[PDB]
Amino acid sequence: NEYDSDITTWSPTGRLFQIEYANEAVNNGSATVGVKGKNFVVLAALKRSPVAELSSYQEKVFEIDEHVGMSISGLVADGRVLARYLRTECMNYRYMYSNGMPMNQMADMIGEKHQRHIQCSGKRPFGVGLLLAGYDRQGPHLYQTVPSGDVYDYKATAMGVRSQASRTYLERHFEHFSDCTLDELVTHALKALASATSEGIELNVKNTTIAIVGKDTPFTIFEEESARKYLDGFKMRP
Amino acid sequence: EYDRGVNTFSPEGRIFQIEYAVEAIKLGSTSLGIRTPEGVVLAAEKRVPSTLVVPSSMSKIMEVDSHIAAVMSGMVADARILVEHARVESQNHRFTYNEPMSVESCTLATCDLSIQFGESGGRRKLMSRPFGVSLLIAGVDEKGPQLWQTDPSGTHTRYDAQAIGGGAEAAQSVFTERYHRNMTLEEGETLAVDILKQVMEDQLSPENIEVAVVRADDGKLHMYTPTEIKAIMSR
Amino acid sequence: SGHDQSTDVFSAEGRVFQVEYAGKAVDNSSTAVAACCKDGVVVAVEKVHTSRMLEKGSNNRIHAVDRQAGICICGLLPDGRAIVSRARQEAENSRDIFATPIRGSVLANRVGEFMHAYTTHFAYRPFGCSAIIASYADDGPQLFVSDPSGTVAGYYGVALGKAKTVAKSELEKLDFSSLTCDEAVGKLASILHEVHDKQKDKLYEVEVAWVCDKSDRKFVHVPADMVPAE
Amino acid sequence: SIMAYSGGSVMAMAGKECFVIISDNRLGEQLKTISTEVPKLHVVNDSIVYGLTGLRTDQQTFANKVQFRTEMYKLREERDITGKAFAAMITSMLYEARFGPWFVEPVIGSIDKSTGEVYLCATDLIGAPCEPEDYVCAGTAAESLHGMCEALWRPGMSPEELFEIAAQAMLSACDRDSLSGYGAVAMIVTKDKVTTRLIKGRKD
Amino acid sequence: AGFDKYITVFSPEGSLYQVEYAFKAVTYPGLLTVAIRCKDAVLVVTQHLIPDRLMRPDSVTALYEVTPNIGCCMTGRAPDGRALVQRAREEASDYQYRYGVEIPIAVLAKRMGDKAQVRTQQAGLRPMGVVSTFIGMDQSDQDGSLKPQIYTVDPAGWTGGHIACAAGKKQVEAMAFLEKRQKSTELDALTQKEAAMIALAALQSAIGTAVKAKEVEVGRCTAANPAFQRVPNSEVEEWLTAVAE
Amino acid sequence: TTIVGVVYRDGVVLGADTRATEGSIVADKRCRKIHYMAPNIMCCGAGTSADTEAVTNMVSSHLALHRLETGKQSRVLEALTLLKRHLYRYQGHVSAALVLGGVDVEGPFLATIAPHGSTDRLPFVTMGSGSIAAMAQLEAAYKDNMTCEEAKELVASAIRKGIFNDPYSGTQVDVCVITKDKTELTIGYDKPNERMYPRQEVLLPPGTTPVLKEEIRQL
Amino acid sequence: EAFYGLTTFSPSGKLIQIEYATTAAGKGTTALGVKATDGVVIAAKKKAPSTLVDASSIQKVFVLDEHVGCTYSGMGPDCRVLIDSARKNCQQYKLMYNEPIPISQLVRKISAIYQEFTQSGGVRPFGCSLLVAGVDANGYHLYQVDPSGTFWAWKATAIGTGSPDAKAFLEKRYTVDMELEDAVHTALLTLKEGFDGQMTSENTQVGRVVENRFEILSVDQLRDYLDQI
Amino acid sequence: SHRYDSRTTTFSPEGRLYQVEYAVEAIQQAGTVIGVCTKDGVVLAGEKMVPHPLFDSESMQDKNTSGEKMYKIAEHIGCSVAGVTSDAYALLNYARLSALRHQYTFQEPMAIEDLCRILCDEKQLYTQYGGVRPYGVSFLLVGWDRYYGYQLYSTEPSGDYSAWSAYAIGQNDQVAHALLKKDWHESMTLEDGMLLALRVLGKTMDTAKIDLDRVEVAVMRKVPASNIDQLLDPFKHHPKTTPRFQILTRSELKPHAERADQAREAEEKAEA
Repeated sequence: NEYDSDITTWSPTGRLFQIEYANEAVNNGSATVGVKGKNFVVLAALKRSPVAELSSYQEKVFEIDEHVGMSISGLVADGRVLARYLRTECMNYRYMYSNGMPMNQMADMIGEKHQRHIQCSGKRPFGVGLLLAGYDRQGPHLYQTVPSGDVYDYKATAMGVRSQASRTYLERHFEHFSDCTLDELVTHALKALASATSEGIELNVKNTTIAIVGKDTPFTIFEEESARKYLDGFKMRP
Repeated sequence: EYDRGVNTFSPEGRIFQIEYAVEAIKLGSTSLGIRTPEGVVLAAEKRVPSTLVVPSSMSKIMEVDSHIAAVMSGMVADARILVEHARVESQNHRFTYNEPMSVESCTLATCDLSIQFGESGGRRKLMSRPFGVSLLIAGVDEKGPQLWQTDPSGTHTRYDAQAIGGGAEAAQSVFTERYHRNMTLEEGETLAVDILKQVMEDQLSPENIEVAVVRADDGKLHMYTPTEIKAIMSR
Repeated sequence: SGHDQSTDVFSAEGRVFQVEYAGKAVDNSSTAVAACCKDGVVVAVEKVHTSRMLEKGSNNRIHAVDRQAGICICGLLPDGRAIVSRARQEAENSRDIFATPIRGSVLANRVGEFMHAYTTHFAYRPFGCSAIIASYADDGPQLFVSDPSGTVAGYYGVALGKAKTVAKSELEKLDFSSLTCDEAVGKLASILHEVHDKQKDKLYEVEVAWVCDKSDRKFVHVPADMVPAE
Repeated sequence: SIMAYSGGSVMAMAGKECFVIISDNRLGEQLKTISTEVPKLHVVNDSIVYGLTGLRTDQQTFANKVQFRTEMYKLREERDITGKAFAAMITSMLYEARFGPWFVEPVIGSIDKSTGEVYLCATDLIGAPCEPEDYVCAGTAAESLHGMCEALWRPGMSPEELFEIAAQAMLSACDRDSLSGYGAVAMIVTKDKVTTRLIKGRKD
Repeated sequence: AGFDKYITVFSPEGSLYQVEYAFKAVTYPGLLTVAIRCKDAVLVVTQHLIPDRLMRPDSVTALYEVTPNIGCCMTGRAPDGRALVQRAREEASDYQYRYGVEIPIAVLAKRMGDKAQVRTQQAGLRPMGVVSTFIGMDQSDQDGSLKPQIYTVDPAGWTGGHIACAAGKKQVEAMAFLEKRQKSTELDALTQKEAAMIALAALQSAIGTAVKAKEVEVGRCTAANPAFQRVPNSEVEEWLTAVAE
Repeated sequence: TTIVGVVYRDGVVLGADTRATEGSIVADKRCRKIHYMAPNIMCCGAGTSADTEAVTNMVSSHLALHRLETGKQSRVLEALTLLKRHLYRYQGHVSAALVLGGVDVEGPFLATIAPHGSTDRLPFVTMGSGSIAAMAQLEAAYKDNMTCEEAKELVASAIRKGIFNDPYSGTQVDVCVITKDKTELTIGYDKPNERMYPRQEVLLPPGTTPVLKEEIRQL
Repeated sequence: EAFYGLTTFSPSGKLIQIEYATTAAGKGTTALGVKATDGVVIAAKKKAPSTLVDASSIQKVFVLDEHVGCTYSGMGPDCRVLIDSARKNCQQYKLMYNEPIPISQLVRKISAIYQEFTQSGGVRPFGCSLLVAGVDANGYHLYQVDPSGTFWAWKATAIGTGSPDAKAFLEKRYTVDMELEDAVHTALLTLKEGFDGQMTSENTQVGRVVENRFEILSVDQLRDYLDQI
Repeated sequence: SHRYDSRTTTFSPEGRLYQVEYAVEAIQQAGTVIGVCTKDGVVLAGEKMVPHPLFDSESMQDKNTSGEKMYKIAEHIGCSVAGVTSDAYALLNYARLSALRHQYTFQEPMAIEDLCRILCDEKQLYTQYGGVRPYGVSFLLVGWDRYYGYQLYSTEPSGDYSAWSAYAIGQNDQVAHALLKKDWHESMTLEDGMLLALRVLGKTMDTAKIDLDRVEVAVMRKVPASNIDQLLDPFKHHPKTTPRFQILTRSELKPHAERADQAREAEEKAEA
C-alpha cells in the first residue's frame, strides 16, 4: 500500500488510510460504555486490573466542567490534550457568559478540533475516541467522537476492545433508558461493560470507574471507595 | 529510514516512532521501583563502560526535589532534559504555591514536555523525535509514598512496583510473587537488591548499582552510599 | 507511480488525480438532491446510520450559513463542517464590512475559491465532500454546487452521491417552472426514498430543509410532520 | 544645544584648480577644553577631503561609518569614489536616520584629478545638500566664517592666496567664538599635489 | 534524479514537465475560445455548452470582468482560472490605489505572467492549467484615441499581444483558419461585424458543428464604449445568420 | 521660499526663488527648487529641503521604473498620487509643500500637495513662506488661455512679489515651461537683485599667516 | 514548505541541475552582441509563432536604465524577473550615488541572483542567459551571464540556438578597431546567416549603445539598416 | 514534498557527508593555484582558462583588486579561489564585509587567521543546517598581520582550514604538493619564492616555455607607507611599511617567467 504513509494522500478508491489506522488505534483501547437516561448520563470505564498484587492506575475519565465530563479510549496522551483543550474552552465560556457551555456547541468544537488535524501535512489525527457526558438546559447529552472528526449523538453506545458485545447488549435495553431510574441506568451500564470483559474476569470495584452527570448532579467520578454502592452487589445473570 | 514520517500510524494503530523509541528502553540498563507504607525505593544498574569511569558521574538516580527522585532507563543524554524540566517545574510550583509539588503533577509536567515532538515548524519548534527515555519518578506527598512511570508516548502511570530496562520481564515475574501491600522498607530494599541480582549480567558490588530511598516519615530523599548498599547486602 | 500522491502535480494528460480521488470519495457518500422552485430552494439528504441507538438529529448534514443561506454536505462530514465554518465566516464578513446579506452567487464563489485553494498546494489535500449551497438573497432563489475541485455550478435541480444517476433521472421528470416548494419537499423525499436501496443501508433517515417565502426567507429545517413516511 | 556641546568649526574654500579645507583644533565639553589638538578633517582619497562638526561621539561614529562605506565601495567598485557620489552617499546615510538624526554637519571638498573642477558640499544634520561655487562652512563659528569668506573670497585665487584667505577667515572667526580656536589645520588640494599645514592661533 | 517531472525542476532536455502538463490541462475540458480585434473594437467568443438541462445556463461562464475597461476569458481548468481572475482583480485594485489611474491591459498581463512564473520556480506550487485572454482598450499617446488590445498569458508565464488568437481544444485548426483568412484581408482594418463573423466562422470550422447562440458567449470592448460587456443573444444570432450565407 | 504654478493656453509655467536660508542666515544664494520628475512633469518644493529632495527623487525614480515597465509616458495624476500617499503616510512630519506641474494626453495638470498629503488641482497656485504675496499677484493679473510670454511674465512677477516682501526668498527667479513635447527650464530668467558696489579685494600676500608644520604630498 | 535545496552536487562533482538550466538557456532564439571602439550593438531574433501575434507587443531587447540595455536567450518568463531586478538595482544605485550604475556592478548584482536561485532551497536555477551592454565611466561594456552566475566580458558573442556558428562567423569578421555602424552591419549579417527566412524590421529587434544611452532602434531605423546590408 | 528532499546535511553509514565530498571532487577539476609563503612576502600563482580571441578585459581602474583568479579581501588580505566561481563571489563579499566590520569595531586590521576562521564557519553552517547544498569552493588566503607576519591558509568546503608554508589547490594538487615539498626552505627570498611558484605551476600544467596568457600571479608584500598624514591626528602611530596586495601584469610577470623557464633548462640539461 503506497497511499497510507501520509495524511494528505487520497486512496484511489477515495479513502484516507491514516485516519482508518487512528480508528484502529481507538478500537484497541480499554472498553467504555455510555448510557443516557431521561435526566442522567452514566459512563462506565474498564480500567486495568492488578496482576495479583500490583495495582496500576491510569486516568481515563476526566471532569471537563461542573456539568460536563468525558471518558477516553486509545492514546492517553491525545486524550489528555483533548481534555486540556476542552477544559480551557469551558473556562473561557463560563467566564464570558457566567454559565456552562451547551453540549451541542461543545460537540461542534470537538469535531472542528479533530478536523483541524486531518488535513495538514505536518499533523496527525488524534488516536483517541471520546464519550462526552453532560447536561444543560436541553437535558442529558451523550456524544462519541472519532479521529475522523465525526461526532455522534447517542442514546447509548460503547467503544474499545470487544465493545461489540456491549453495543449488542445495549441494543436490547436502550429504548427503555428514558424510563429507568439512576440506579437502573448504572446497572445497565455495568452490564454493558461486563459484556466486554474477558472470560475469567468479573466486574468489581478494583477495575471499574463510574461517572455520573445529571440535572442537579455535577459530573462526579466514582472509584475504589465511592463505588462500593454500585459494584459490591452486582453479578451478570445470563 | 525516511520512508515514513514521524507522525504516521501503523496499520495496527500505533505510532511508528513511539514504538521504535520503546524498543530503545529495553536496550538500556535496568531500573527498579518499590512502593511501601514506609517509603519508596529506587534501584538502578550502573553498567559503567569501564573501570576507569568515576561511578558518581553516571548517576542513574537524579534528585528532582528534596522529596522527589527520578531514575531513568534508556538514553541518559535525553533523560537529562526531562529531569531538568521536572526540576524547573517543581521549583516553579514551590515558588507559586509555597508547597512541595506532588509527584503526579511532576510526572504530568514531564510527560507534557515529552509529548511535544513532531516535524511541522509553523509557530513552535518541536522535537524531531520522541525521547528514548522511560522515567521512574518516586516521591512522598500528602498521599503518602507514590511511584509513577513515564513512557516515550507521554503516558504516565501510577505503579506499586515497576521495573524498566533490559531486565524488565524477569523483574515483573519476580514482582508477581514475593511482594505485598505492606512490606517494610528493609524488605523492599532486599527485594530490589535480589531483583538486581537476578537480572544483572555483571557481579553485584556496592559500587556497581545505585540505590535511593524516599522515606514516608522523614519525607526527604536519601541517596545511599556504597557502605549502605553493602549493609543492605549483608542481610 | 508518484504522479498521484499530491495535488501540486499534474499528470501527463493534464489531470490532478488527488482531486479525482476526493471526488470518488464524494461519489460513495449518501445521496442528496436539491431543487430551485422559482420561489425558494429545497434540499433533501439521506443520512445512513450505522447504529440504531443514535439520538434523533445526529450527524446533521444541512447547516445554516446565514439567515437566508444554508449548505448541505455530500461526503466526508468533518470536511463539510470546515467548509460550513468558512461559509459562515464569509457570510458574516459581508454583514459586518458591507452591511448587507451575502448574495447566493457570491457565497458560492467564496466556497469554491476556498475549496480550490486546497487543490494547489502540496501540504494540503482536497476536501472529500461536495457542498450544496441554497440561498434566498436579493438575487432571488439560488442553488449552487461546489465540487472538491472547487468549481461551482448553478442548478435548477441537482443530485449527488452514490445513487446519483437514478435520482437525477427522477429529477428530470419535474417541471421546475410550475414547481413550488410545498410539493417540492414531498417530491424530493419521495425520490430519495425510491432511489435508496433497502437491503444495504438498514438505518436511514430523510433530512429536508428549505428557504422560501413561507419561512420569511429564512433557511430552516422542515416541520417534522411534512415529509412523507416513506 | 547638542550641536554646540563639543565645539569645532570647519570651512572649505574653492580656488581655481584647487580647494583649501581648514578645521579648528579645539575639543571641549560645553565650556571646558578637553583637548586643543583635535582636528576634524578626514581624507577619503587623493581627491576628497571632508570634515565633520557637531557632537564628537557622533562625529567619530559617522566617520567610522563613512570609512566602512568608502572601503566597501573601493573593494566592490575597482575605483576611487568621486566627490559628487561621495556627497550623495553621505546625503543618503544622513537621511536614513531622518527621525533619529546624527548630530554631525559634514563639509566636503573634492577635485577632479583629470579635469580640475572643484566640488564643494555642506549638508545639514539630515542631509539637505548645499553646493555653491565659492565656499562652505559649518560649526559654532559658522556666522563669522560666512562673513569673513563673503568679505575676502574672489573667484580666481591661487592655492597660496586661497590658503591665506582661508587661514585669516578661520582665525578671525575663531577669535569671536568661545567654542572654537587653538590654531588651525589646513589642507590645500590641487590637481598635482596635496599639502598639509598647521596654522598658529590664539591659545585662548 | 529519477522523477524530474513531479516538481518544477529541469529535465535533462532543459524542459519543465510540470509546465508542459499544465498546457494539456488547457485543452483537457474540450472548450475553445477565439479572440479578435477590429479597427475599433475587440471581441472574444467562448464556447458555452450546457449538456445538463438541469444546470442553470447563466450561472456558469468563462467571461469575467477584471476592471470595467478590461475583460477576461479563461480556458482550461475552470476553478483554476477563477483563482487567477481573483488575483488579477487584486492586481488591478492595488494598482488603482497605488497610482490613482486604472491599470493598463499590457501591465496587467505582464504582472499576471510574473505571477505564473513564480509557480514554475517554487517547488510546492502547482501551475494554473489555464490560458488567460485579457481584452480591452488602450489609451494612446499624442492623439488620445483608444485602440483594441488582446493579451494572452500562458501557464508558463509567457505574455503576448495578439491581433487574433485561439485557445483550447482544436486551437490549432482555429489558428490555421484565422491565418488563412488573414492572408487575404487585413484584420486591423475590418469592422466589428466582419471581425465577429470571422471569429464565429473560425470557431465553427475548428469544431465543425455550426454552433447556435446559446452555445457561445461573447464579450466585447469598443472605442465608443470602452467598458467590457457581453453581447446580447440577439446580436449573436444575427451574426450567426450573417455567417450562414 | 516662494514657488508658483500657472496653467496657460498649452502647458504649465512653474517658478521659484533661489535663496536657501540656514536658519535666518543665507546659506546658498542660488539654490535649485524646481526639481525633475519626468520628461513632462516637474515639481517645485518648499519647506524642509531634505524632505523635498528625498520625496521628489524617490517618486521620480519610481516613475522612471514605471515607465520602463509600461512603456508609456508618465501621467501627472500618477506622480500626484505617489507623492500624496507618501506625504500622508508620515502625518506631515515629512514637511514638504509641493507644486506639481505637467502635461499629459489629457492636457496640462497643475496641483499642490500639502505636507499632510492633501491635494488641490487649480489653474494657478502658490506655496512657500512668500506664497501669499505671490498669490495676491496671481489673483490680480491671471486670465484664462494666456500665451507663453504672458504666463512667464506673470510667474516672474508673482515670484518677485515674494522676493521683495519675504525675507526668506530672493536673489533670482527660476522659470520652467512644460508643454506636450518640450520642457524648458530657464534659470536666469529674471535677476532683479544684481551685483552692486563690488568688493575691495584686499590682498593678503602668501606668508602673512604663520605656519607651525608643513607637509607636502605629491600625487 | 519547500525549504530544501533542489540543486545538489553529484558524485562527479557536477551540479546537474545547473547544467540542465544551461541547456534550457541555449534553446531560445539567436541573440548576439558586438562591441566597437565607440559603442555596443545587441541584436535579437523576434520570430513570432504566427502572423497573428502582433510582433510589436513581443520584446527581446530591454532597457535597464538610461545607459544600459539587455537581451536574452531561453526562458522569457525567467528572464523578466532578472530584468525587473536589474532595473530596480539601477534605480537604487542612482538613488544612492546620483550616478549611473557601472556595468560591472550591475553584472555582479545580476550574477548574485543567479547564484541565489542555484543554491537556496525550494527553487530551481534560471533557464536564460543575458547579454548586457552599456556605457560607464570607463567606456563601453558587453557582458554574457549564464544560469550558473558566471559572467564574462566579451568583444563579440552570441547566445541561443545556432550560437556556435554565429560566434565562428563573428570571430573572422570582427576587427579590433571596428566602428559603430560597421558593428551593426556585422551583427545584422550574422543574424542573417542563421536566419530561417527573411529579416524584416518586425522580425528583428536591435539596440545600439551610443555614447551615453541604449536607445532601442526604431522600426524606421532598422529598415534603414536592413535595406543597406 | 519530503519525498524529493535530497537530505544534503545528513550523515551516511560511514560517518561521511556525501555533499562535502562531491564539492571536494568539484574543486579537483578547477584551475590549479599554488601559494608559497616566504619571509618577505607571499606569492600566489594560478592557471587561468585559455584566453578566447573574443575575450575582452573589463577596463577597471585600480587594477589590483580582483583578477581572473585572484581577489582582494582587504588592504592587508588577498585570496585565490578554486571551484564554483559564482559560489566564490558570495563568500568573497562576505569576507570583505567581515573584515570591514572588524575594522569598524576595533579600528585595526583583522588578523588573517581570524578572517580565515570567520568565513570557515559560514561554510560549516551550510553542512549542518539549512538543508541546502554547501559551497563548492576552496580558498587560498594570503596576508600580513603584526602577530604572525606573512601567513598562508587553505580552506576546504567543509569549514576546515589549515596554515601552510606552501600549498596548492585545483587540478593536480597532489603533484604540486609533491613538487613543493622537494624544493622549499625557510631561507627563501620573495623572488626565489615566485620562482618556486611558476616552476611548480608550469610542471603541474605540463608546459615548457610557460605561457603568459594562461598564468596569473599576485603578491602580498610590504611597501613603504605613502599616505601617512600625522597633522590630521597627531596621536596616531603610523607604521613605516604597510602590506600591499599587487596583481602582476603581462609586462611584470614575464621577467620572472624567463627566470623560471631558463631555470627549467638549466635543471633538465644536466640529467644525462
